[PDB]
Formats: sequence, structure tokens, C-alpha cells
Amino acid sequence: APSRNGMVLKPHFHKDWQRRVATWFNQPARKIRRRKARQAKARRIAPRPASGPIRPIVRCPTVRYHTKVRAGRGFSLEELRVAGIHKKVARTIGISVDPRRRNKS
Amino acid sequence: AKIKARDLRGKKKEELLKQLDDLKVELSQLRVAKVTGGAASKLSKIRVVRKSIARVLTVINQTQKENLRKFYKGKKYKPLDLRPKKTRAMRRRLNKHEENLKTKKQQRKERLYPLRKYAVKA
Amino acid sequence: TWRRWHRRVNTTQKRYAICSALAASALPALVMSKGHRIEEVPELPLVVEDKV
Amino acid sequence: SSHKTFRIKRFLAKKQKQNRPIPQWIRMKTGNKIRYNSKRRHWRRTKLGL
Amino acid sequence: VFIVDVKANKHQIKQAVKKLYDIDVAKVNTLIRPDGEKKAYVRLAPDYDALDVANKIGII
Amino acid sequence: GRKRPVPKGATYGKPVHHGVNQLKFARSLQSVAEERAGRHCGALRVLNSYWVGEDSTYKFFEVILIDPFHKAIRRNPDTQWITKPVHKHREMRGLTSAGRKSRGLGKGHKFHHTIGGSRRAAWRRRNTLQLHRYR
Amino acid sequence: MKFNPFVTSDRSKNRKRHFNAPSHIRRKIMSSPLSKELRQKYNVRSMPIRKDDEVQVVRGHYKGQQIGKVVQVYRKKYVIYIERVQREKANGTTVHVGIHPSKVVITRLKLDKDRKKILERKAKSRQVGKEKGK
Amino acid sequence: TKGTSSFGKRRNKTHTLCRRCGSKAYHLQKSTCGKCGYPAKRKRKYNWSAKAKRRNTTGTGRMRHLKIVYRRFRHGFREGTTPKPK
RNA sequence: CGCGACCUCAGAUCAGACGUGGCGACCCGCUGAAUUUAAGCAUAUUAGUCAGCGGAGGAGAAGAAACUAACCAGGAUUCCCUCAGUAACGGCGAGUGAACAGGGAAGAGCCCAGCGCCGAAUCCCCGCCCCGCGGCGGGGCGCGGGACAUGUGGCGUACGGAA
RNA sequence: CUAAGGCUAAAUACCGGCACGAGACCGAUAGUCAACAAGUACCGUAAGGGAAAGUUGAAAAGAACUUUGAAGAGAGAGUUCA
RNA sequence: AGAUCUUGGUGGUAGUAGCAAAUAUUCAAACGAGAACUUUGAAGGCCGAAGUGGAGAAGGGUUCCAUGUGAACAGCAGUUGA
RNA sequence: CGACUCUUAGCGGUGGAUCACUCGGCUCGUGCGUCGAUGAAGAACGCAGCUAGCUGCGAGAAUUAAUGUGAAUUGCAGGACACAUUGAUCAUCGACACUUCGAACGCACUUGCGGCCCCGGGUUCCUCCCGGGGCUACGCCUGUCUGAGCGUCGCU
Ligand SMILES: [Mg+2]
Ligand SMILES: [Mg+2]
Ligand SMILES: [Mg+2]
Ligand SMILES: [Mg+2]
Ligand SMILES: [Mg+2]
Ligand SMILES: [Mg+2]
Ligand SMILES: [Mg+2]
Ligand SMILES: [Mg+2]
Ligand SMILES: [Mg+2]
Ligand SMILES: [Mg+2]
Ligand SMILES: [Mg+2]
Ligand SMILES: [Mg+2]
Ligand SMILES: [Mg+2]
Ligand SMILES: [Mg+2]
Ligand SMILES: [Mg+2]
Ligand SMILES: [Mg+2]
Ligand SMILES: [Mg+2]
Ligand SMILES: [Mg+2]
Ligand SMILES: [Mg+2]
Ligand SMILES: [Mg+2]
Ligand SMILES: [Mg+2]
Ligand SMILES: [Mg+2]
Ligand SMILES: [Mg+2]
Ligand SMILES: [Mg+2]
Ligand SMILES: [Mg+2]
Ligand SMILES: [Mg+2]
Ligand SMILES: [Mg+2]
Ligand SMILES: [Mg+2]
Ligand SMILES: [Mg+2]
Ligand SMILES: [Mg+2]
Ligand SMILES: [Mg+2]
Ligand SMILES: [Mg+2]
Ligand SMILES: [Mg+2]
Ligand SMILES: [Mg+2]
Ligand SMILES: [Zn+2]
Repeated sequence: APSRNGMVLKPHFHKDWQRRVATWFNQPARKIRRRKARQAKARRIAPRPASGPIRPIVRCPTVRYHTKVRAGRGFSLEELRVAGIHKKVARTIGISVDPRRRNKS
Repeated sequence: AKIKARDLRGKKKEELLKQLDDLKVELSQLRVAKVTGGAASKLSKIRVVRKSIARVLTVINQTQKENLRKFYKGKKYKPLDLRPKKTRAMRRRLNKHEENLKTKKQQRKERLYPLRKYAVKA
Repeated sequence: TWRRWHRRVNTTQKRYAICSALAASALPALVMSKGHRIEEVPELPLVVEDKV
Repeated sequence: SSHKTFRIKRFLAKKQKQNRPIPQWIRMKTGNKIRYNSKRRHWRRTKLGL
Repeated sequence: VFIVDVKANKHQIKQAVKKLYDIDVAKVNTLIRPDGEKKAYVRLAPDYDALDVANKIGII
Repeated sequence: GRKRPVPKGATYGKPVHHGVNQLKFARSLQSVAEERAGRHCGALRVLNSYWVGEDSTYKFFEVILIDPFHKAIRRNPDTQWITKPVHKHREMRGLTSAGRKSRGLGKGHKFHHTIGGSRRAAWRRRNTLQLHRYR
Repeated sequence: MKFNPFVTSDRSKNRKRHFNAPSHIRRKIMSSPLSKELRQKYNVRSMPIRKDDEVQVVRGHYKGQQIGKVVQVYRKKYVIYIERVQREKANGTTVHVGIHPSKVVITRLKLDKDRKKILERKAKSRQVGKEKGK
Repeated sequence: TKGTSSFGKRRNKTHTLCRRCGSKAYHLQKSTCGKCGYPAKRKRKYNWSAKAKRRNTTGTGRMRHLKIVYRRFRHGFREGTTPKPK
């Protein structure tokens, strides 16, 4: 029952939520495991960069973010073609390629 | 004066069976003594004779099994009890050769564009 | 198990508390009141050489 | 009954064999904690499963 | 009177006694005891004496 | 369609569940035929199937099965995948084409029900309450 | 203190291991110190107790310098029996009093090839440790 | 009389021992075990009785083969080898 | 008025293999309520949940766009934070309720059919010899069988490809 | 963007299993039903239901022996720090 | 301190209700610490062949038989006993 | 004076609270993440000198072998065991073995009854009886053999 002034609240707890509750007590353990995996991978690829392939410069899509620029998935085939790198050798020498990305400008 | 498994391995089939039969006869006599009262020493000898029978039988079985393994070594088809018994799934899975063989397209890719060792200056 | 066992404290407040503890550790009355038996220590902000 | 099957007779034989007191020397063992056979069954008090 | 394996039949009991006691048997009667064992009454041939056979077995 | 298998059409409950006729099975008849073929030939692997004819009362499909332990299948790459233990009874887990069509998978705005792999995966993700260590 | 994350400091776990140890490690648990003379002769400190060695009791009701030969290593009750360490019971018969092997000191070892081998192994490890920590 | 007098007439067993699962639930007249469903290939198991599931689940018996499998897994299921002779 | 070839079927305790059942916390495909809330109750809610059936693996499923967008554009899948209790649905009542963009964890791409070219170049089985045993492979030999032109293999797949 | 063919590791899940570690948890009417010969005893035709029950002492050194009583049980004596 | 609360324990009632369906016991002796109840003998009775007799089916499962004991059980007792 | 009743206290009963303990749970986390026709899970029946349960095991039955270890096991007895012409116990466990049901597999079971091929015996090859061994389930894949069709044809 409502009592004096207040906000009309609509809790989404009508659907037996206690069978599906995700606790996070394994979050520090997960961070430790991820760090160990990162270090093991870096040791495995010894002189190669730890983060992986170089990524292209990519402008963010919508009108909210088009002033910002970030890293993309891979270099486009047009970029590789005019840079003189084979699209099958780029991945071997550590260049990410994105065959489905186009260059509008 | 027990019998050991080490000195039984040199013997051949006939005297192994003979000694097994002697042990079985002695065990039956010990059971007769047990049901007719007998003595504590004769009661305690029952376990000794039983373990000696087990020893002789396991030596016989191991010798027969290794002879069968030698006979069936190098044959295309072997009895199931001689084939390895890893695990049902492990026996179903692919062997090494068909696990690691590749297509001509795949090995052409590996030959033409192999992974390179490289470093990037900062 | 979802009792909310953990509390998050503001970083500025945590740094503030560290500063307060450090400032109090240089006052002989407060260390004596913690009962640390500083009566023959030559200087309470006790600093030793790097050889240690 | 007098007419019975071999499996029923074997079941009853096992029940007869295991319905007996504990040996006296059990109580002398190190750390026994057993006083008596608590699984004793009487033919008139409690009836068998079959 | 012998206590025999429950899976042994009259023919097997007869052959076993004949082999490992070197005696000839007239007939075999078989029952299964209330304790689950099998008991065999083996009647010997007339020319064999159960008394001295029992003596040499050692169950006098 | 799929008549509800209730005695005398009595589905005891609220009227929204009183439906007996005009009900439809979630999976297609091609998927059902694939499942029947696989269940009979449980030693084989269903690859795909196709339509060969239909009547007013019957639909006819032909299902391709692969023997995963034949040496021709087993010694050939690009076919060894069907021999893996994870690829058994694909028609029963809905991993063939016909069985996949009913799961609502796909990319884009029409297939938001199955973000995460399946409807059940999406439902678990969207109905699980994440209680972090620090709230 | 303990840093290995695979050995437990749990009291219940340690007690369970101790009381349910099999006999081949109950032998190691039932070890006794050597005398000063034996510790000087063999560069070892402690030794597992053995059926036919001579010990003297250093704690309890039977303290003294009398040397008694072990007559039984009763590993189920974690005790040993010594020659004159016994008491009269009601009906006049003497029963051995079991005492813990950590409360005795070995004055003469029952030596065979295995005991000798263990002695040189322990001495060699101790010498290696001394040379490492020198 | 539905009580004491009627209890005197029960002299015919409905159930006997089941050759699978060894339980006294083998309906003789239906020739079917009410606990395991013996003539059926698959075991009778229901999720509305977790207690019944745990009464007869894996591990409640001997696990003659599974114990050996658990031990053998720790060495990679090695076969055909022996320890180095002394 | 028989003998052969093919086709479509049958039998075999034929030679050699494979499936069945269990567990089922996690996963996949179905089927699927009512208690409950709505201060009654029928749509709604509970809930695509409990129960029921089938199928797996150490993970599974998903997955390399018949996508998002509308921007100066991003670029497989999965997971986390946020978007967001929002757009929207709803006796528009009770209640229900995503996605895109953004930041991260991880990051990996590919293969056929078809269209074509190449003397079927292809594959399985059985005998013989040698090198090996340890999950049964390698090499060679057989005017040795079979599959296969109602299409095997190599090149090649939308990022174009071939000559 | 190129459907109606196919494969693919990682990041993710894990109240079953094997082996571990820990805890501002519980402490024998608590904590698992089950600290113990517990899914046991027992109940029901069956599906199924389902307990109670820890502690001598450091060490049995667990009371020799005498005495009344048919015995249970007592009176002395003895062990033990008790 | 309450919940016709949960589990366990204990009172008054109270040495009370009660140990009353189917005619019935008595004498002597033996064993025995101990006899209304055991055993033997004698007597008086009952079931009265549709039995309180002699044997089976179902069901029970060792209750069958011999010996021994007198803890507990056989709602008094017992030297007897399923 | 008594009995009886009540109150209080001492002692003794009945009862098992409290306290102390804890080889048990509960919770969280980590690493692995492995069943089965080569017969699983489960069940039954057996196995110890004295052994009912629990535990362990399978007619080699409270265990055999091997390896490590190195003098016990123990409630009693018995007997090993130069610990070197090799060794108690325990642990590990890779060799061997692993009864009957059970997906359970010759047919069937609240019982029982077959068939085929070898071996041995009574027989004195000839197949009757007895014993022993190996096979005899359903579905399905490749191949093989034997076939069927007024299916399509060819030759005659
Ligand atoms: Mg190709
Ligand atoms: Mg009765
Ligand atoms: Mg008979
Ligand atoms: Mg409704
Ligand atoms: Mg009624
Ligand atoms: Mg009936
Ligand atoms: Mg065959
Ligand atoms: Mg309502
Ligand atoms: Mg209401
Ligand atoms: Mg209502
Ligand atoms: Mg469910
Ligand atoms: Mg299955
Ligand atoms: Mg997958
Ligand atoms: Mg996929
Ligand atoms: Mg594509
Ligand atoms: Mg907001
Ligand atoms: Mg909804
Ligand atoms: Mg990253
Ligand atoms: Mg082609
Ligand atoms: Mg409790
Ligand atoms: Mg208490
Ligand atoms: Mg009395
Ligand atoms: Mg005191
Ligand atoms: Mg109270
Ligand atoms: Mg009265
Ligand atoms: Mg009266
Ligand atoms: Mg009359
Ligand atoms: Mg009568
Ligand atoms: Mg009687
Ligand atoms: Mg009485
Ligand atoms: Mg008191
Ligand atoms: Mg051994
Ligand atoms: Mg019949
Ligand atoms: Mg024709
Ligand atoms: Zn059953």
C-alpha cells in the first residue's frame, strides 16, 4: 500500500529471481586467472607484441561519437592494396585484416 | 617354507600344474582338519595355502597371457582382451595419423604463408 | 551468500585515513597510548639507513 | 511356504546366516564402539521384506 | 556326507568323489541346506567301505 | 498440426490454454523426419535432408547419413568433423539445417530472442540478477 | 611460517591425517631422538623407533637412567613397550605400560643394512644443508 | 468390515523382488517394477523426487569399475607397461 | 528358351566395425502448467518457469553478416560494464521490457556444392615383402577385388576466380 | 548485405564427479537426514517415508582376594590424582 | 511464560482403573534355593468326529529337534517357553 | 508425643540441561573435468582360523603379481620373516584375475528349456549319455556369398 508521498516503484522481483543469482566471489580469482593467461601468452609469443596485431584507425559510427576515433577490427583490403601488403602475408607478419570493411572517404 | 612368485617363473607348465594340484590337495586336507577340529597351526596354514594357490595361478595366467601377446604381436586383428582398454571414448577417437594429416589446400597454405617471428620497435 | 559482505570506500577518504595514521604515528603520546613501549627509542619518527 | 523358489530360499538362507550375535572378541578390539548386534531380527517381532 | 558347491550336480559330485578319493559310488542324493550350502549323501559301491574310506580321509 | 494429447480434449486450466486443435509444433516436418532417421540409425550421423514429394497426408524427405567409422569418411579431412563426439545426434540437438531453422537464430534486429546462442541462453542472461561484490 | 598453498594448517585435517595414517607413515610419526653420543657419532638427530633398540624414558612416571630394550612397537595405539617399564595389575600379572616414542631417547640402535642406509642418507642431507647455509 | 476383518484376507503378494535393482516392487501381474521399470531399457527416474534419485544414484553402490577408472585417470590411462624391475 | 548385364529388393551365427544403458551441476532441442499477483476474475502475471521427453561435451551452444546504421560511418561469435527499468508491450491495470552506438575480456579465420579445366588425376578392402608395434602407421608389389561418369580428387568460393 | 550448404579455439557456465585450500559460519534438539555398523533401523503392497544415537581414564591400571546370598546385588580390600 | 508452539524429561491422578467371553479343578511325589502354574502318577471334568483330533494350500522363515541359562520378554509366576 | 502436609537446607536418587571438547557439516575458492557390449551405473550372492554389521574383495574372493618402503599385524591364536641365494607391514598400482542378474545378448524367468562346432570319458567312432571349452540378441555401415522379380534390356 502507498504511504504518503513517494515514488511509484516497480520491482522486477515477481519471477522467482533467487534461483538465478550470479554472485561475484570468484571475481578476484577470475582476474588472477586472466592475468596468468596473459602472461603465459606473452611468454609463448616471445618477441611478438603481447597485445597482438596492429589495429586500424577507425571513426566511431553515430552522431554521438563521430568526433572520436578508436581502434578497428582489421585493415581493409583497399588499405593493404595501396600499401603494398598481401592480404595473406599481413596476418603472418602481424597485421589484422578486415575483408568486410570498406573505405568511403 | 613359503613359495615365491620369482622362482615359479622359470618353471614350465607341467610342474606348475603339478604344484598347483599338490597345493589344492593340501588345502582340502586342511579343510577336513578344520571341520574335524584339528589344530590352530593347521587352521592358520589355510590362508598360507590359499595364497600359494593364488600365486601359482597368477604366474600361470601371466605366462599364458604374455605368450599370447607375443603370438599376436604384429597381427592385423587381435583378441579384444589383448587390445588396449583405455576408455570407450578414447578407443572411438581418431588415431594420430588421421588426426594430424591435412588437406593439400591446407598444407599449401602453410607452405606459402607461414607464421613469422617478428618484433615491433616502440 | 549475497549478504553484501564488501564495502567500497572513497579513494580520497582512504588516502585521508592513511595520512591521519601516518601523522599519528609520529606523536609519542599516541604510540604510547597504543602501548608500543617507546621509552628508550631515540626518536619516534624512527628512520634507519638503507642497509637494513 | 513349503513350496518355494531357489532365489527365495537363498534370500532366507542369507537372512538366517546374518541373524546372529556378535563374537565376544569384537569388544576387545582397539576402539570398537560396538556393544551388540543392533540388526538382530526376530521372526515374530518384525517381518522380512518379501 | 559332503558339503559341496551349490552349482554342482549329481554327475559332477559323483565324478569328483571318484577322482579325488579313488572310490566307486553307488548313488548321490542332494539337498540344499537352510543355510544355503549344498549337502550330498554319496552312497558307495558295496565293495567299498565308507568306514575305512572315512578313516583314510581323516573324518573318523 | 499438433493436436494436444489430452484425454477428451480436457486441458484443465484457464481458457487461454483450452486450445486443442489449430495448434502447431515448433519444429518443422523436415526436422521431424531427420530426427526419426537419426533415431533409427543411431550409429550414423545426420548431415542434411531434402524434400522429395508430398501428398495430402504425407510428406517425403530424403536424409543424408554418414557412417563416422568408415575409413573413407575417417581418413579424409573436411569430413573428419562429423566423426567428433560433439557431433552426434545433431538432428536431436537441432544442429542440422532443418532443425536450426526453428531455433530463431540469425543476425540483426529480427533475432534478438537468441543473443547468446539460444533462447534459453538469452533468457538466463536477461533474467539472472548480477549481485557484484561491491554494490 | 607456512607458505605452501598445498599443505594445510587446518586443525581437524591435521588430526584426521595423524589418527588415520597408515602404518608405513605411522613409523615416521613414531620417531625418537638419539642420545647426545649417538647424535655426535651419526650426524643425525631423530630416528624412527625400532623393535630391538635400547631406549631410556625421559618423561612421565618411568623417568630414569635405566636402559631398557624395546619389545613391541604398537603402531595402532602409537606406543612402544620397554623391558622393565611395566606395572602389576589386580590379579598379579605384569602388563607393559605403553609410552609415546617421543618421550624416550635412543641410546643404542638396532643396526642392519637398512638402518645404516637411512643413517647415511640423513647425515648426507644434513651435511648438504650445513654447506648450503654456511 | 473394512478394517480388522478385512485385514485377515490378504494372503496374495502383489509385488516380488526385482531382478534389476533388487527392490520388492516388481508387480507380478503387470510384470513391471514400480521403482525401476525393469522390462524398460531405461531406468525409471524422476526429478520430483531428489531423495529417491540420491538413494540409488551413482556412488551409492560399489563402483567397482569407476573406482579403478578414477585411479587410472591420474596416470593417463597407461597400459602395457610395468614399473622398472628391481 | 535358356544364358548374361543392370536396376530394385531379400537372407546369412557371412568378414570387419559401430549404436543401445548410466550420470546429468553446467549445455542443446522440444513439451509445458497451476498455485500466485491483479486486494474478485476471464486477457495479463506467475512463465516459456516447475513437472515431462530426447541429446552431448569438458565445456556446450553460437559464430565469420541476406548485420548495425544513416554517421566524417562501423564490421564474426561469446562474456562483463553501460545503454536501461529506457524505446516499447500491457483489462495502457497489475505488471512486463530489449537492441544500437560506447568502454573492456578474448580475438582467428575458413571449406564445399555450383561454373570450369585436368586421359578418375580419387577412395575402400584383401593377399605378399620390408621398416616399425604400443593407440596400429609408412614404403613398395598384385593382368588382386570393389566404390565411382546417377561424378571421386586437384585448382577454386563472392575478400572475386580461372586461363 | 548476398538467404534457402558446412566447419572453427579463446574470453563464458558448472548445487554432479576426482583432488585440494580456506572461513568474523554451526558446534551434537545446532551444522547435511546422517560427527556413530545412516539413506541404517523401522514403516508402507507399492510409489515412497525415514530416525534416535558423541565423551571412563594419561594409561585398563576395567576392581585380585575374603565374605553373605541361588543369583541380581552388597560389605570389605585394591588401582588411580580422582 | 505463553503460540491446542517443537523435542526431551517428569508429576498428581495412583499402588487407582483394571488383570471377569467360551463349566474345573484336586491329591501325592520328583527336580529345584524357590512350585497354584514344570514333570510324573491318581482322581474329577471338557472338546464330543461340522473336534480343543489327524494332515495340507496361501502366508511365515528356522518358529522344527536336543542341550543349557534364568538377565530382559511370555501384562501373576515359572524349575517352563514359539 | 506421633502420622500427614507445606517451606527451607544437607545428603542421596531420577533426568541429561549447561560448559569444555570435535577424525562432522555448511559456505566460498582453485585445478582437473575421466563411464559403458573389451560389458557401465545399480543389484544379488558369496569370500576371514575365530567375523554379525560396516569396510574391502570375487571361487586367485578382508586379496595374487609388480614397484616403493623397510620390521611388523594385533582382540586372541598360529606361523612365518638370516631384512643377502631378497623382505613383515603399509602405500602405490602399470601385470593378472574379476561369480550371477543388470543396456544384458541363445529362448525365458516368482519357473526352466534349446541349437551348432570342437575336446575328454562311459563308448571302443557311431553316434546315445556325462563333463569341459567356444559360439547362437536387436538395429545399422562397408564389403562378401547365396538368391528374387510378367522391373529394364542384350544374345539365342
Ligand atoms: Mg578442395
Ligand atoms: Mg504376525
Ligand atoms: Mg531333490
Ligand atoms: Mg492467464
Ligand atoms: Mg475402505
Ligand atoms: Mg492382482
Ligand atoms: Mg560376423
Ligand atoms: Mg487474485
Ligand atoms: Mg487476496
Ligand atoms: Mg481466488
Ligand atoms: Mg525440467
Ligand atoms: Mg544416452
Ligand atoms: Mg561447438
Ligand atoms: Mg556452429
Ligand atoms: Mg560470407
Ligand atoms: Mg538512468
Ligand atoms: Mg514475459
Ligand atoms: Mg583486448
Ligand atoms: Mg569437382
Ligand atoms: Mg543432528
Ligand atoms: Mg550437550
Ligand atoms: Mg533379577
Ligand atoms: Mg574428581
Ligand atoms: Mg519455556
Ligand atoms: Mg483394583
Ligand atoms: Mg477383574
Ligand atoms: Mg462332553
Ligand atoms: Mg484340524
Ligand atoms: Mg520347540
Ligand atoms: Mg510376568
Ligand atoms: Mg541431585
Ligand atoms: Mg604384493
Ligand atoms: Mg512356468
Ligand atoms: Mg528380367
Ligand atoms: Zn526394479
